[PDB]
Amino acid sequence: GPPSGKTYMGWWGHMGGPKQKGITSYAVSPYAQKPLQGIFHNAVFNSFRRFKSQFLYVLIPAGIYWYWWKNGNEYNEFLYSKAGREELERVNV
Amino acid sequence: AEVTQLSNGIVVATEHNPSAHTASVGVVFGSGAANENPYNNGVSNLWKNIFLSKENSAVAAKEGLALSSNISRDFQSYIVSSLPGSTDKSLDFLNQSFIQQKANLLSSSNFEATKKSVLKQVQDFEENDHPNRVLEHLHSTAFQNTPLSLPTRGTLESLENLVVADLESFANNHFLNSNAVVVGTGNIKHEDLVNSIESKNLSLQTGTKPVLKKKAAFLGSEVRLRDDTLPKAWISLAVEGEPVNSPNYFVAKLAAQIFGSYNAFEPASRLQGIKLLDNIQEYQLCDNFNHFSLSYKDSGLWGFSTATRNVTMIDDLIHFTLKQWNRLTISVTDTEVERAKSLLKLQLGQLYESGNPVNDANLLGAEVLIKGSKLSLGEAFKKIDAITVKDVKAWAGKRLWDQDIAIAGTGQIEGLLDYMRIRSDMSMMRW
Repeated sequence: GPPSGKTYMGWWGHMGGPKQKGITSYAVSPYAQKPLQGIFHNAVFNSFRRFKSQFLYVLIPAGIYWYWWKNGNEYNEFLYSKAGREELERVNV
Repeated sequence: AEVTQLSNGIVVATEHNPSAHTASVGVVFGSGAANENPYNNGVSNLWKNIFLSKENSAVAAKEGLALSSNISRDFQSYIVSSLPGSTDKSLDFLNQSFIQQKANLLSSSNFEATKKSVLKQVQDFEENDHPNRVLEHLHSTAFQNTPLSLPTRGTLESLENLVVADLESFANNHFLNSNAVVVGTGNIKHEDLVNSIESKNLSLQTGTKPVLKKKAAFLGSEVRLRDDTLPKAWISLAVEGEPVNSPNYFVAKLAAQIFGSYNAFEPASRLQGIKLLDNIQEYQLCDNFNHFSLSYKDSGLWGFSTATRNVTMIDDLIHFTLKQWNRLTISVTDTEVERAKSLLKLQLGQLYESGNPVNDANLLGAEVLIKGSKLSLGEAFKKIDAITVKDVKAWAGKRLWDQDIAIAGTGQIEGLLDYMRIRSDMSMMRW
């Protein structure tokens, strides 16, 4: 076949990753173990640990933009509420 | 020329054969690797080695007789070969230096030298051999948490942590008289039949073997030791065979011998064979086969071991072997079965009747402990011609069809797909 350019991942056998020695893997086959292990304990506990770990990264931006949105909405409401003759004109321009 | 057995305290058996003229007498203890806990592994190895060194040095210097041994899973086949006219001396030495006394043998110096020698031997076995290593790993991964997965050699951590007391404790808990026999394969007739039972020629430690709490089990697993440094590859499938003393030993042996061995670098093997060998030979896929169906008193293993050279083409070799096993359990030609019967006949004839008395003695000991009585090959030939296609169909419908497999290999296995590309394709969805 027509040779192609250099590639960072080979196929099986010549996969290209660093050669290693002494690493041992295992398995127990799907049929010899219960499919649903932990199901609830891991569910609740890991779910709460994960939600605790990254809470602030989603809390802070949401709070900031919610504060902006609330302030903008309230000022817009005040603008067109018995204020179209004394405040609307001086800020529209 | 007929095997004789009895029961007078210690079982004595004899397979007279005036064809050869190398008389052999020894013991076959019904315990070994299977009869011992994981934490103290190489105790049997250490026993065998201390014997095979110092007792050898004693016997050759004193008299003429070369002593061997063997441990497979539950034997200590301390066979002591001799001349036809020199069996009394061999028996006297065996009963004066193996059962008792053990003080002149287990000196600290000899024990320590043998300990370091055993360490070196097991180490270079780990660093050099490969098919035996993957076979041992296959046993260790098929029988997790069971007194059969531990190897017949042991682990360095388990080897180092035992000095004298553990060895003597195992001696006194397994070198009894209840599960120990005497085997006299060679060209002796009845001198061994009467001289074993004498005024004092008897094993010490009367009692019984401590029964194991759990015997055996099975579960699918993998133990791969992927290292690209080694040149070739190594894999070993496995499916749970049939234990000894069952009406399935010979049918399983035939179901294994159908596909047969293969050596890709021999002019007299590529040309012959059956479908998988041709379909492999069209390209270059594999380099060796070994269909083996090993059986033990607790459970047996039907295996398939290869050591290929191509690395990218593992998947195709596995896929073809699996489809051929499915073909075995779906439909077999009558000529295939007849050829298998003939081949297995000649193979048994060679194995059981090899001129070397030690092999026959070890096999006789194994059978007499497990079966309770020797099965002369005449009955085997009589009952082997009755094996028919329906029987093999039925047996493969149980042992093979959608049954958990265990594989374990060291080398460049990386190309091998993990589990669901070698397991869920034993039926090919069209039976």
